[PDB]
Amino acid sequence: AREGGGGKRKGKSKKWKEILKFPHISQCEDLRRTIDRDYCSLCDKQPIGRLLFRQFCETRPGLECYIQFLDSVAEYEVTPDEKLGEKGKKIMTKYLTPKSPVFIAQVGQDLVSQTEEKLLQKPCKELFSACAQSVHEYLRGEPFHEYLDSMFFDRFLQWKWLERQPVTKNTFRQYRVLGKGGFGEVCACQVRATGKMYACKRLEKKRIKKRKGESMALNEKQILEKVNSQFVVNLAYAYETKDALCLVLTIMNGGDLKFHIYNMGNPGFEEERALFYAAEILCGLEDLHHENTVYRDLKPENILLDDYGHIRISDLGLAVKIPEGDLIRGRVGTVGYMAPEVLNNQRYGLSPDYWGLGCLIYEMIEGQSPFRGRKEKVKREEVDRRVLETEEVYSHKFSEEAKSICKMLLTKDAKQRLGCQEEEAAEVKRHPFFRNMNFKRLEAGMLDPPFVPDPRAVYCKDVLDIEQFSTVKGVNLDHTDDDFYSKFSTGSVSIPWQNEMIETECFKELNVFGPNGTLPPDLNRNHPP
Ligand SMILES: Nc1ncnc2c1ncn2[C@@H]1O[C@H](COP(=O)(O)OP(=O)(O)NP(=O)(O)O)[C@@H](O)[C@H]1O
Ligand SMILES: [Mg+2]
Repeated sequence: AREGGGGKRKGKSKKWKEILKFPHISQCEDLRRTIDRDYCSLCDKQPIGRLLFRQFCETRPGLECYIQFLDSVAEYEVTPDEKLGEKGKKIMTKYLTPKSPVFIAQVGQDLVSQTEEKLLQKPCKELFSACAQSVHEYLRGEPFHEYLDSMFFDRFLQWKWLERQPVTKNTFRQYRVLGKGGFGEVCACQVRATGKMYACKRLEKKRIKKRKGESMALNEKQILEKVNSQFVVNLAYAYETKDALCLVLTIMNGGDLKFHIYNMGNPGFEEERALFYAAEILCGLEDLHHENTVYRDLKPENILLDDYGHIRISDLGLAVKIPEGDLIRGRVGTVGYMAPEVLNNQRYGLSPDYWGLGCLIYEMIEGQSPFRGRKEKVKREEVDRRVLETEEVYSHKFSEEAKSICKMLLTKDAKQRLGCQEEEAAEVKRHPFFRNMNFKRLEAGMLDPPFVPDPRAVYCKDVLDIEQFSTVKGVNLDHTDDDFYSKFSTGSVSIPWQNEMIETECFKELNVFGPNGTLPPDLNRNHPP
């Protein structure tokens, strides 16, 4: 039911209900046979799967109490710190006390006792996390298996059938160019059936080939697909055209952070703004780091605003998923934004991203990078020398807390850097610079940005072809490029496609069952087409 524009001038297709018409259930047999029946994926991570599992649970008063609990815990997490004691006590009384009618017995009383004791002490936002996990361990059992046998999972297969339909020349319509650079250009585009607006990043095949950017283009695609964060650009579709590869991404047309820092004419902006952006960037980093993925490229150009003034981390090409327990090596990044441990070509973890966060907070407030001026003629090896050998200084533009968090993130030794300890991001979140920020509310979108941007408008009369075309492969004995094109163009990406259906209310309007006897014709096995 959520929507905002990329400037969506046309709405859904008048024929959208035909385009998105469910297959008869008899056409889902191959899906039924091949689908991995994995509770976490099917009933939680996949948005439509989560919705249909909950619809199933609400038909059973005995399962519905578990869903209510999980929803209460969600409410608890965003409760103001001072009121957690009351909200927690209410949850305890309602769900975790056998006297109550909505009592949930499958949370072990040893877990309840643990929770009751933590609740006596200083309550924290994560108080109920162990209980919640216990609930899912129950639900992934018999309730899940009942779900798989219900009309709600049948309906899930129908949605999955739709999801996996190919991207074609008719899937999108094209709007104006948003920007140009890198391997290509970015233009606005819209899914015809749903009306949802996206950015289409068009990578020219000839430019990828010349610069040998195949592995990086593929890497960006694969990390984008696996990260689902409100603070990282999402990938909804990946496909091929004759001359290009297309990444269909979250449209972020509010302008990049480099533009906004230097648009002022008095570079740098108010601490309240920098605070908000830094908080969202941190959440984005935590989401990547949860996948043990190090970004490595933080800099203002790679942070984009949307029309609401929220931000996302963009440009994942240099990101790397680190194998668990390992460290990685490579000297990559932008000059002036590379951490000392990167410059020194040491083995490193997630730590460079905290250095990057310090660079960003510093630049947002000062209006200049810590180690270089924006108008300066300086060799890269000198910029590198400054980063290694000199300390940054702080003008009157910095509050004590801003100076402090910048110094702690710009700690040259990674071992002592803020955020790089046991606590990881938690240490950064509790810094005085952020003392007034409730990060759970921020994550949940409950905090309004202090600044709303003018939507970006570029003049470009070039409109490049983004119509899907599957090129004939293997024309040459060397088919390495073709292999790459095939690997890249996997079509729709599950979680964003499902969110697109939900946000545009295609799900709400299309997802309907029979009146009382409650089997609709598309689920009725006695009448195949
Ligand atoms: N999701 C998006 N929504 C809107 N505009 C975007 C989006 N992604 C990128 N852009 C803009 O499109 C332009 C090109 O971006 P990009 O393809 O990353 O090349 P670049 O930033 O100019 N150079 P590079 O350093 O290689 O990333 C820039 O102005 C971006 O801000
Ligand atoms: Mg870029």
